[PDB]
Amino acid sequence: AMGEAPNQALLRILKETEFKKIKVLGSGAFGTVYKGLWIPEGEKVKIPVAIKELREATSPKANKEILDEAYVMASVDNPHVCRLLGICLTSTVQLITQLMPFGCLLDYVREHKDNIGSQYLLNWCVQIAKGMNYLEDRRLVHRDLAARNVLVKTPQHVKITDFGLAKLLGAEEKEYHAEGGKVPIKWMALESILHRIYTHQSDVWSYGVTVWELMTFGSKPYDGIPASEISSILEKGERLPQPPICTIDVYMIMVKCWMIDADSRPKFRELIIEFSKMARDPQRYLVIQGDERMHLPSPTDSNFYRALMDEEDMDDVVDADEYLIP
Ligand SMILES: C[C@@H](Nc1ncnc2ccc(-c3cnc(Cl)c(NS(C)(=O)=O)c3)cc12)c1ccccc1
Ligand SMILES: [Cl-]
Repeated sequence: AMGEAPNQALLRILKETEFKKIKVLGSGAFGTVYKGLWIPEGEKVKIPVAIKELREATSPKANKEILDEAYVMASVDNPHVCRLLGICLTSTVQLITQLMPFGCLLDYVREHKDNIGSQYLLNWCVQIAKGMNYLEDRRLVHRDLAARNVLVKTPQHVKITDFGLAKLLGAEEKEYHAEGGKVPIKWMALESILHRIYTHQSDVWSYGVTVWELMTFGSKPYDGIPASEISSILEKGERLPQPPICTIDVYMIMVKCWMIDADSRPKFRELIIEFSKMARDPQRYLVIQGDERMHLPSPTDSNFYRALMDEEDMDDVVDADEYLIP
């Protein structure tokens, strides 16, 4: 190739009849997300899936956007990023992915804030940095990293999702340059707000905000502040406050993610190293009341699988990460 390398990802087209036990997880204006089982024909496996569709097929912009999302999700393969299993070409286009049964990490940290210890928080920071370093290696800028877009496979294992705003940087390209559209201002780097510049280092800013969401057990960044004021606040040099549990070691890493010079911010590879060091002595880096005694569900637990799956299905249930095709 003269430009970037050829994208040889396989897009699997999935028959509607391979999907069973469809139940709504959530809805909005644009569309609906369901849980279900995918039973590829004659394989003897049942795969828990999330299924996303648009409500209607009457917005060229929306149809193009969901197929752009499918293109990005089909093109990724890393343990800390969610991959597309395939698409179903019903009246609506439907995107199919591995079910993450504990939901998004934002709601998880809110719902379980009294049972989340320092080891879980630092390990999640490592895992998100690994996922984002992989996306950087693939020249993807995510543009919507937030705790709402990190999903929980198990309490021990999280993955980045929601590639609806993601963009591929060309071979020698350094910055994406957008125009218009809905934007999550409270996670954006200042250069993204001012000048629509997006880079891996603008995702590092959003990672800093994501870590702040986790460390405050899912607090809203800049709560009560209107979106239109955020650029002015940031230009004055204001930033999100130090979370109560954070040592200066942890908070300084967040503050470095929010520096004006994007190239002075940490790289994702460095964030992996620093959070990994801290995860080896987590109580030196986060101060949580009662931390020593805390525990969360593990795949070893009796009703771990039974909580999700019906017992009628469980003999042939396979997690999609173990369902591998050539
Ligand atoms: C975007 C992404 N979403 C998922 N991918 C995988 N597993 C999911 C599992 C659950 C959920 C989930 C969805 N809505 C709500 Cl309201 C909740 N509730 S909670 C627990 O409070 O967060 C969980 C989403 C999932 C996807 C990409 C492509 C296709 C299909 C879904
Ligand atoms: Cl919220």
